Amino acid sequence: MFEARLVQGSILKKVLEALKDLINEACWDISSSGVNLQSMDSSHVSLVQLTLRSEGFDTYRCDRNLAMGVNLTSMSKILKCAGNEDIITLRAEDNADTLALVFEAPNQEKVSDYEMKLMDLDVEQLGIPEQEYSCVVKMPSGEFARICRDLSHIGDAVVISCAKDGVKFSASGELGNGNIKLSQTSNVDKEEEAVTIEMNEPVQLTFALRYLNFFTKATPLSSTVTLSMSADVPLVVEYKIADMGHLKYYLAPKIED
Amino acid sequence: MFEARLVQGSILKKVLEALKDLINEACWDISSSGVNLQSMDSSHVSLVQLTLRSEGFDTYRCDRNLAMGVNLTSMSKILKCAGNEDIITLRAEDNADTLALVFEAPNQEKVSDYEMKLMDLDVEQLGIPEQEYSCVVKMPSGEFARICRDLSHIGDAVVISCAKDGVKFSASGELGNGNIKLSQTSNVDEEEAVTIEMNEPVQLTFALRYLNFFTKATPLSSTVTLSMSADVPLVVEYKIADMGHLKYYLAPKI
Amino acid sequence: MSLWVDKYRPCSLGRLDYHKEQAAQLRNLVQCGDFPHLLVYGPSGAGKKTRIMCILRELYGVGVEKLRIEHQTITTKIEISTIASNYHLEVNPSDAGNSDRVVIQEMLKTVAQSQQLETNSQRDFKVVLLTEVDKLTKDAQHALRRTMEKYMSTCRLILCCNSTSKVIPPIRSRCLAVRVPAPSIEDICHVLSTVCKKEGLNLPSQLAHRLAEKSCRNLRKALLMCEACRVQQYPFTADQEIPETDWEVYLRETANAIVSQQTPQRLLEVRGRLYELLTHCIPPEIIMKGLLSELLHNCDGQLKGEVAQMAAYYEHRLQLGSKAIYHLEAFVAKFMALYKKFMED
Amino acid sequence: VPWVEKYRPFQEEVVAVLKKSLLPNLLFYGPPGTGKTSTILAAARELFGPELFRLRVRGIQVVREKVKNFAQLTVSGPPFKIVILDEADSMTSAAQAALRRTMEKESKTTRFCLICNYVSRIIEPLTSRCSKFRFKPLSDKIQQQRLLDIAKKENVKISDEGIAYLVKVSEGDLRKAITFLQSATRLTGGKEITEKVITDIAGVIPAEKIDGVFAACQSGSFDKLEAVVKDLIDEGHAATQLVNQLHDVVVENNLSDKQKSIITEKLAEVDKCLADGADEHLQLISLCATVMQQLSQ
Amino acid sequence: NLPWVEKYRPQTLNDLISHQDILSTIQKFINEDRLPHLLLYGPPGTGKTSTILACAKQLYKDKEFGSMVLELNASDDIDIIRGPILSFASTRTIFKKGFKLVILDEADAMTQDAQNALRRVIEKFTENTRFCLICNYLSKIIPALQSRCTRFRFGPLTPELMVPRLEHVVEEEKVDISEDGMKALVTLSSGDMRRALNILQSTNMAFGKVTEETVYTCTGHPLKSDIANILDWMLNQDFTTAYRNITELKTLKGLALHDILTEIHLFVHRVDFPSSVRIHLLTKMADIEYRLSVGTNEKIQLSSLIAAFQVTRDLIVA
Amino acid sequence: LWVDEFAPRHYTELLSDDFTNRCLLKWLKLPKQKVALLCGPPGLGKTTLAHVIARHAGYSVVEMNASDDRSPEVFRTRIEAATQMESVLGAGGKPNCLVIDEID
Amino acid sequence: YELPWVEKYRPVKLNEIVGNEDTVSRLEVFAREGNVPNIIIAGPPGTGKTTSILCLARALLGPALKDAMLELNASNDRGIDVVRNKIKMFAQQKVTLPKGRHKIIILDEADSMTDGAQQALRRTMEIYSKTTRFALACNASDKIIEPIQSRCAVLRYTKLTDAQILTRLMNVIEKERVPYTDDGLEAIIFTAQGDMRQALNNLQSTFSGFGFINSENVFKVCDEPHPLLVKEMIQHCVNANIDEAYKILAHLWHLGYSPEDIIGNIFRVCKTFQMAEYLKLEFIKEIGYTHMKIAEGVNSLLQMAGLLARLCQKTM
Ligand SMILES: Nc1ncnc2c1ncn2[C@@H]1O[C@H](COP(=O)(O)OP(=O)(O)OP(=O)(O)O)[C@@H](O)[C@H]1O
Ligand SMILES: Nc1ncnc2c1ncn2[C@@H]1O[C@H](COP(=O)(O)OP(=O)(O)OP(=O)(O)O)[C@@H](O)[C@H]1O
Ligand SMILES: Nc1ncnc2c1ncn2[C@@H]1O[C@H](COP(=O)(O)OP(=O)(O)OP(=O)(O)O)[C@@H](O)[C@H]1O
Ligand SMILES: Nc1ncnc2c1ncn2[C@@H]1O[C@H](COP(=O)(O)OP(=O)(O)O)[C@@H](O)[C@H]1O
Repeated sequence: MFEARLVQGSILKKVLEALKDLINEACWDISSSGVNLQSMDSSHVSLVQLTLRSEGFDTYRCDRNLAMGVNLTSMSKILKCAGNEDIITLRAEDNADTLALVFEAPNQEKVSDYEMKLMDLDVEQLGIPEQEYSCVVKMPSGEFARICRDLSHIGDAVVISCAKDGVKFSASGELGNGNIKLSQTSNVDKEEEAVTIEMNEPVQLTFALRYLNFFTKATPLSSTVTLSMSADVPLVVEYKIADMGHLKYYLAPKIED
Repeated sequence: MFEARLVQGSILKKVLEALKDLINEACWDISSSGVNLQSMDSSHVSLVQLTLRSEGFDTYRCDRNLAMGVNLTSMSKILKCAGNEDIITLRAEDNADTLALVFEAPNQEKVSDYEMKLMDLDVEQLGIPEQEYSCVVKMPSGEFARICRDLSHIGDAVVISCAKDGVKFSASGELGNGNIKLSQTSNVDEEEAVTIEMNEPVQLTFALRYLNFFTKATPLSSTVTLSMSADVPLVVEYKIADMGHLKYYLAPKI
Repeated sequence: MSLWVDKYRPCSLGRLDYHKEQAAQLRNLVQCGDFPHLLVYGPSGAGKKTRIMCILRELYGVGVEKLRIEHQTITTKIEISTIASNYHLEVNPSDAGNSDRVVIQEMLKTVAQSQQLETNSQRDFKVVLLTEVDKLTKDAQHALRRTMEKYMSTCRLILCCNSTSKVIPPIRSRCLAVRVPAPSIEDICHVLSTVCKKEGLNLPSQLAHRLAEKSCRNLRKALLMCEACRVQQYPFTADQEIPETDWEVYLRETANAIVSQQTPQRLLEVRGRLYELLTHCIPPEIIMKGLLSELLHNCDGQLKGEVAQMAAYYEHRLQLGSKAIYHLEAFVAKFMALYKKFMED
Repeated sequence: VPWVEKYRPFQEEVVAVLKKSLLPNLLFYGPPGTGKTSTILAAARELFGPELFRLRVRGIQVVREKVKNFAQLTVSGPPFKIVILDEADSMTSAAQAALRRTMEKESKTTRFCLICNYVSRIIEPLTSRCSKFRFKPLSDKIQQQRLLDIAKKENVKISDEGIAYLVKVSEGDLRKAITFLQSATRLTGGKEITEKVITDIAGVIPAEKIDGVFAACQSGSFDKLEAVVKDLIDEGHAATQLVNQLHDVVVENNLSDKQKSIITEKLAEVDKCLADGADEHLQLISLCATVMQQLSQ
Repeated sequence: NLPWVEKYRPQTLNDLISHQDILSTIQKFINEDRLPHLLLYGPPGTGKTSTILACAKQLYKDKEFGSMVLELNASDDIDIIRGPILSFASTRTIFKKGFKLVILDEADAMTQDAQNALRRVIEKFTENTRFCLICNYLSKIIPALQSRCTRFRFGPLTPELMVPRLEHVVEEEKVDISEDGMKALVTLSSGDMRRALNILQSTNMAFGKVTEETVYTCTGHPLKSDIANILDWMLNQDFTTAYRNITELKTLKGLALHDILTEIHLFVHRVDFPSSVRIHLLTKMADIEYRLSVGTNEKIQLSSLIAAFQVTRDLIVA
Repeated sequence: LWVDEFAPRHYTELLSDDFTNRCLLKWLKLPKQKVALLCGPPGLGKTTLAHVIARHAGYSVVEMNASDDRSPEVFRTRIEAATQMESVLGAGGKPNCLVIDEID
Repeated sequence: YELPWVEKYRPVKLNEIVGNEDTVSRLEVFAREGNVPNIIIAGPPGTGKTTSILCLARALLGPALKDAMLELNASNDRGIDVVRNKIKMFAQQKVTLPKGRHKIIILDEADSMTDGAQQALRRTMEIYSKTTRFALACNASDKIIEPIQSRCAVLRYTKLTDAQILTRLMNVIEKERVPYTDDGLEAIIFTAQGDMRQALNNLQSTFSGFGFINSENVFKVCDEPHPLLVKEMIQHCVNANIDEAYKILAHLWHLGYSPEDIIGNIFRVCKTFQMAEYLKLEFIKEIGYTHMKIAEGVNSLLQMAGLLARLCQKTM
């Protein structure tokens, strides 16, 4: 009977909010080492890889490898009942008919127990590799979210061009044209608002802004976001959980016109 | 070629928010004396008068007078991309199909360049005259917005009556009637002090939807000015700090 | 309040002038519980609506005659007018066109949801009288059967049509078939004489029989023609000039024109007459029926079979097609070809 | 309460073949009162047990959405839950094709037991994707016995020949004879059920009318045909019912094989024309013209 | 358990039968990097979807398949073209090079507007994405859409090649089949493996054994003997007795006038009628089938079939 | 272009033999009809008659279309402004003339 | 990778369009004069509609095409909220163009647009006529509502004749050095059905499969019920030979052709067959009735045999 304890319950709500819009149902490949999730977009364009390591949980135990599939919308609705300070515990019996979610008040005498009916998914795994990218941009997640939201007003696709000085986001549309030049931060005592870029070569790629807007839903999880991208490879948008794991989004670039 | 720099671009954002709902489309009169905007709708019910003196900008250059056809909705959507502290710079040409407006963070490693497409629109406007308004009520803008909203909860038209004691707001409709009396202070406490000067009493009825549209200029200034007369349309004026002014004119209902 | 056709419509099942046995059966049906869904059918002028109103009168109260107009809109939006009362709703969903499915669903939904407001003193259901069910579409009829079986306990349906041919078999299964035959010639004579007596008049039997035969056993026609010939001549005569509608006269003259000459010029003249008939909004099948009835009067016995078979064939093709003039015109052309060959030889 | 469900109770072998699945999609067809839904529900109770229940079924969009929400759901743990869709016979061809698509993309974990009146199924579910099982109707004697028992316990005053006629006008099923008996005892106040009341309830044309139609056709004069068809239409008798009774009479009497052949061709095409919405009066006049041509030889 | 149609659905490219020309051509396109947009059409259950899936699986490994082959069905929902299809075709790959693949099963079910939108999408992104359209009626595909792709016609499966696959099924599964049972299974299949396997399901499950009588009773198809009896009664017995015999047989075996009429049409060309008699019979039987399709009474249509043959009786004899 | 160059400048630029422009100024002065409507063949100056009558009698003009969003709610306010408020101008130009186009 | 011959030999100038000479010359006149009006382009698919409109726009606009032209396809959103929000905003846009030039809005495949969208299009076209022009395109002109056709110079396109297709096929064969025979050209032309795109696609497909272009290879690649079999079956129907006609039809059925395909080829062959014209019209009407039955769903071998019998008895 798998059971995982999580004092910081807001993390699970934030993860499910970051996943409910891009992914409709996903298979939680829950194992002893932790919780791992992978799912293609319905249009087979974007890919998301969620990792929650068991060391990050407050109390983790998974007897065998569990591969139960859940409705991310239903799971998000249930987790909406959990407060940000509630302790969340996930339980699955020896037969994964139902996943049990237990929300406990932080210092009160309120205990919420929820069970969610699962579903069967014939989903195959994906061979995402470990790769070093010709350009890696580390910027605050709020800035990336604001840039994506702003450029979604201009056009439906964004051109991410990278140079030593900074990263340039250019969009063109019906109401005109727009580009945001984001030079590398010179010297700030806090890296939480720092724009750090390490490339090996200039790279220019075009990405659909709908999927970037979906990705930016994870901004409450991590203050800073890492955008890894090289020539002819998908953009990898990475959000670091508080040492618990990561949330990585893979987006296929648009074909240049 | 025209170029203008504005340290406080939040002023431009507020102006566009104040305008984009009253008028969707506008002509932007650029001159060496500053920046002017005046538009009347086809219904000829309300005229807005936006003035931006060149001396209020950080820098200003206008080689030759040029009029830009500007989609105010598009300009507002573009200005959403600028923060309230971004230094906003405008830039154009005489044959400009596009308007170049630049948003710069206060040296915060972020520079935004936008090329906004202009309309083919060059309608000329007449200069509204200057009347000795019967009653000039200088009241807090927030109070004016609150009164307009409250009375819009009641009826589609507002009956406003002004006397030396104060100005009275009332509305009536199929739901009921409501009254708000706003008399004047003795120069007490200064943007929150209602001040009235009046020659002869006057009563007029105005649509509340256009007053609600006018009140969207509340973030521009902490005070608002109401000036009216017997057969002279109400003028609602907001002082844009020291930049200029934004005047709304509204004809009375029959 | 004045027309003979309406001044003497019987109010209750007990005062019906014909089909008295069926009226007694209907009173027995309403007297017991679990009043079913009725499918009242019969030729126009047989009394279907009269019997339905009487059925309501012994079913609900007298206030069923307190009829008041209503209008409602549907979500597709199409506005449709209705006629309702304190106990029943009468609607012709056919006039809503192809959006008859949504309007029938909405009307029955609303009436069933509204009958629950403490309206059970007389009966535990609200009657939803549908008129011209035969003019509905197949999808509308399936929606009708679904709604019928779904709200059987709260609302009752009465279906009125002239022919159950276009009513889908599933609807015929759920309903009780109330066949209302056209009155006999004798019944029409009797009701005409009773109307004249109650009017303080006297009607010769020959004129009553002539009106009954000319009405084609349509009772509203019989009453209308009786009153028209009364206002034309207060003392009735056995050979009185009984009037008839001008569309019937025009159809008869059209058939006479078809007979009198068989040429493409006469074909085009008859086509103009066919436009005149069609645009006056008389059904194409009625045109074909009257045209054949008059054409048979001008045919030899060896020709009548072929003429009738052509009439049926071309009315069938008219039902399949969309432009009635094409098939009416083809029927007229085929008939003139046949008649010209026959009279020539 | 209708007497249909009040008394709703041979084909347990299909329940046996269903239980022997340790399963295809099912297609149960037959007359409505032959217990197809009861058979599948009994097979359900036997194959899963009382604690596990199934899905029983607006168009086709809601059907597809419901089947998706139901089949894409983890079971208690037997592998294949089913969905019924009774009254499938009334589904349109587009709805049937969409249902066939819904049977796929869900066949990995769910099954469908369609219940229908036979040939209405399109070729995709009927051929392949379904295991057909025909439910024969009760024989005439058993049906008469059941009607007699119903009449006894409902104090209905109907004769034995009345019961036989009731079965005759509703040949091949109960739930139509039973409804006709209920409607007849409601119309007559139960006091007495005769031949005429059953004839009118069933929508049957009296045999005197059919005999008059044949007499007019044999007379050889088109005026008598017009009169008899006009009277038959004026009486309100359905033209399809006249076609059925006319065909039953023609196919069994001593007419020539050529005369029977011509009259039956005409009856079939008249039935097709009436199905298409053609005028009853014109179709009947043309049919009687052909019959008169054949009889007046 | 899981149905044999899914259980025995081909996986490797060598399982497919009788389509060696089509398979060789498609594989040659794969090897030479000249794979065009494909339009596979034919009768149901002849292996078009299995063919394209095998080709896609040899193109892309299992981990790369899920991100490089978008499989959609047109019967599931114009929004498909503008949503998933447009997004997939307009973007590049994730963890591979080369073209992506869209397999639009049941492409004939799209509206004409949807097919025009699909034509525009296929035209724009022909270099990066190849489309495979699978349909039953090529006539349902607008000429503009089918001019963007190479059409491969998957014909019906001949018995001489259909038999071995069913032999493998009856060897692996514990089914006892007779020679006449196999022949009847093939005949009722008529080139449809899905139909053949479903008939084998139903027969081997309900009756336990597969034989001509068993398969015909399970499918409800009339026997050759029953059709011969019906034809004999129509051509020899008088109208009333022929009607009684055929009605009794039809109600006893639950036969459909559709199937009776379909088989009698075949016998009409088998037996040697005169040319005029054959023309009359074909016209009358086509009329009967058309009148059946609308929802008429089968009693009267059956009488009309008997009539069509009774008319020709005397004409033939003389 | 050429057509709009020769638009009716005054009441004297109208063409003779026309019963439209000679019979609507009778109703348009301030016998109690409320709304207007159009019929007859197109191109007869039905769009320009109202404008030139407004020009001659000293009235203003308004125009509307289905080119913009005619939601039922916005259809209210797009005409209310044209109807029940005066003009923010000299008192002479206060009167207004209103037009609704492309309803069918 | 090489471009498909439909795109490799796509016309880039109005001079290299082998379509309708009158409409092509009219379009060249528009390109030369400059003041093009709103135009509607209707015709069969694959005749050059979109190619002509894009070539006209390119010639008119030169380098300003990228910012002066708004091209909308069936794959774009063209609802009521586009003709009112996107089309209107582009029409209001300011583009500086030469004296006789205008912004060209190409609503390609506009027959797919709804009645409401085109009603929204109506006076958006009318008002901004001073500054923008609309170039529609469709297969069926009756799908465009009356006002749009009223305010447009409706240009009609027609199926490319056999000679035009033959000339373009010669050009492509010579530029590609493709072996061929006259029978293969006739087969390609027959399978084209008056579409240049279809003719080019069939030629390229036959070249890809077999290289050589002859009738055998063409019908192996462009598989349809063979016109010779269908032709001799039609001939048997003319001679009132039901048995031989059914032999051909049953052979086609056993080959697996659907009744829709068989009846389509029957109509195509009978359209250009050697008959008395009255008998040809009788055959066409009978084939049309049978095709109506087939499309209605009654698609069996018996229906096609009944069609054959009716054709045979048309000649008595
Ligand atoms: N050549 C073949 N070899 C083996 N099985 C086959 C073959 N062709 C078809 N099948 C069987 O057909 C069934 C599924 O048919 P499939 O989808 O592959 O073909 P199809 O002709 O594309 O079908 P449809 O168009 O009706 O979807 C499976 O049971 C599969 O085993
Ligand atoms: N009486 C008139 N005197 C002078 N010019 C006229 C007159 N009537 C019409 N015109 C001119 O004819 C031209 C076409 O008229 P316009 O386009 O306004 O037609 P309309 O009848 O208003 O249209 P519609 O009925 O289609 O709405 C315009 O230039 C207009 O000025
Ligand atoms: N007259 C022609 N001359 C040469 N090639 C032609 C001609 N007409 C059509 N084509 C061929 O057809 C292709 C497309 O034709 P067209 O202009 O109709 O485009 P389309 O987008 O397919 O049109 P639509 O979808 O509107 O039917 C061209 O690229 C060319 O290969
Ligand atoms: N017993 C009767 N006495 C007099 N008129 C009758 C009687 N029964 C029926 N009618 C007549 O029948 C006509 C109505 O029949 P019908 O055509 O079925 O319905 P609707 O009222 O819609 O016309 C009425 O005009 C009525 O006068």
